[PDB]
Amino acid sequence: MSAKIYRPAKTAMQSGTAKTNVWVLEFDAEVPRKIDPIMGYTSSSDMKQQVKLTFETQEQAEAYAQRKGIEYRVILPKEA
Repeated sequence: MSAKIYRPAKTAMQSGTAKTNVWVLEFDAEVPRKIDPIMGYTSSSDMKQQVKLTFETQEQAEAYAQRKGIEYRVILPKEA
């Protein structure tokens, strides 16, 4: 799974809490073999999903990925 650490021009403010360009961490979030008991056999369940976290530094976003085993690619900010 690949985790991307970046500072975009327009940042994930997350409920409008973030002030400056916060580092967003988007990753291949593994949703494994997990069918719904109501739906039974449901092919309508995509392999993985790309969810995201917000950290004040790159070092905190990569530290997550490393601790989880998620290999990561760093994308430098729009000001690097």
